[PDB]
Order: sequence, then structure tokens, then C-alpha cells
Amino acid sequence: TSLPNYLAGNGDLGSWEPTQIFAGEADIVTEGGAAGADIEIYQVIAKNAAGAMVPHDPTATEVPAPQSVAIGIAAQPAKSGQNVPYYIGGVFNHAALGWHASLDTLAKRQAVFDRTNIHIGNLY
Amino acid sequence: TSLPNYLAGNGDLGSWEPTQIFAGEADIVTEGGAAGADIEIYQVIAKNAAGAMVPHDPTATEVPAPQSVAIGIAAQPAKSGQNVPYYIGGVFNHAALGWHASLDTLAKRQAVFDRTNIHIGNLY
Amino acid sequence: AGLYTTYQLLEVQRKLKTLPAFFLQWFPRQINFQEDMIAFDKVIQDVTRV
Repeated sequence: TSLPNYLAGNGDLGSWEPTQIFAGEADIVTEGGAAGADIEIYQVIAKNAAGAMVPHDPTATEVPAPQSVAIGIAAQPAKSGQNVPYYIGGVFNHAALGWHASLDTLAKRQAVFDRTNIHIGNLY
Repeated sequence: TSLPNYLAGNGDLGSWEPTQIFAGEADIVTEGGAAGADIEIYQVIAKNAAGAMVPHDPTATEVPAPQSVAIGIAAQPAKSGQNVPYYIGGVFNHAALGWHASLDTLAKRQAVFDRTNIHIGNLY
Repeated sequence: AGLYTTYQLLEVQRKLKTLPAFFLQWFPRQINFQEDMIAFDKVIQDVTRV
């Protein structure tokens, strides 16, 4: 990796675009727990039948699997076999989390967390 | 009682341990409801069909009874007919709480309270 | 005595365990940086050649 580029080109150094997470003022609750799959940052997380931290996905099998009850929001990534500090309470952004498809709109993203300490609202 | 001892001997006054209960920084919510059976100190409580405070025991039914959900954590002991001031919020110890059998490992003791304000984490 | 005995307390016997610094004696320099990372450069210059 050593060639001093002699040409003439425009380019960007980067583009910073801040990721505000909190949409309210309620209290935050945290815990570390053992992972079962590969988790990104701020991805919604359930618990499988063994007690790991599998990332959240509805429609998992007839009978709903325990991967459908979403529980937490991650804070740092981990491989399968590391333990994950994850959030349990607060008020978080509608668009900073990593969801997946078929869970697009605001009504479904709040219907995931209608009951918990975690609440999801709109930034202004 | 009546006679003092003149001789030479020894003894232990006893021993004392701390029992730590809290493990985090959630808000704490309390309530006193009337109890249905004897409850020890720091025992997990359910609510039966009559609205009383039966101490928690799962596998109670082909539909499970409303004792199968756990709600509170007691703070002072009370017999049947007395009311029990219990906890609804906070973060509590894994080991100081009075569980019972078949609920011994770590993962079950959090899958009881995945959803509420109450969260049960390990002391370091 | 009677109802219960009296007591003279001596000093508290405090067994206290430490872990003294044996490995830190080779780490003299302290750097309190506010930035993110710490850059090093190592250069090896092979001269011993015919």
C-alpha cells in the first residue's frame, strides 16, 4: 500500500450525521447478558429458549417462539459467545434502532413495546 | 438468671452478615395488598383468583392459574389475613430473594421478570 | 452478670489483604490523553548486508 496518487480528483473526507437516541426523559435500565447470535449496535433483542440474546424477529415457530417477545436494545456489538450489555428501560428513537423489514411504521414499532419500560417516540 | 458465674469460660456472642438487596438504579414502586398465605421476608408473590397475595409458584393450573405470573417482592412477613407491603419497581439481588425449587438457575429467575419494572441481576 | 453479662472491648482485629505493586515498577511513564487512540511507529533498518 504505497503509491502516491498523482491524478486530480474530487473526494470526500467523510460525512458526520449525529445519531440521537433518546426521545424522552425516563430512566435507563441496563444489564449484560450472554449472546447467542451476531448482534450489531442498537439492534432489538429477544431471548431464545436457552437464555441467550438472539436479535428480535417476529413470526418464529403454529406456536410463537420466544424470539418474538422483544426485550432489549443492544449497546455494543458482540459475536456469538461474548456477553452483551443491553438496555432495558428508557425512551428511545424511532429511527436510530436497527429493526428489520415488515416492521416499518410507527404503530408497529410501538406495538412491539406497548408494555415494557422501553418506549419509542418521535424526534421533533 | 439468679446466680452470677464466678468461673472462667468462653463463648461467642455470635456473627453478623450483611444481606444486600439492591443491584441497580431503577425507580421503586410499592403497594400493600392483603395476603392469602404466609409469606417470608423477600419472597416473590403472585395474586390468586380472589385478589390476595399468594407467594409465587408456577405449574399451577388445562389453563394455568393467575398464580403462575409473578408480580411483587415482599418486604415484611405476614400470615394469612394480614396485608403485605411489597415491591413493584427497582433492581433486586439474585440471591437474597426467597425463591423456591424448580426455579433455581439464573435464566429462569430473569425470565420470570422479563417485562416489568423489576429486574433481577447479579451482584458483582 | 445477673440478667446478662457486661463486656470490656479491646481493639478491633482487622485482617486486611492487599496486592502490592510488583509489575507496575517497569511502567514509569503516565500519559493522560483525552483523544481516542495512541499511535506508535516502529522502523527496522537492515544495514548488515554485503
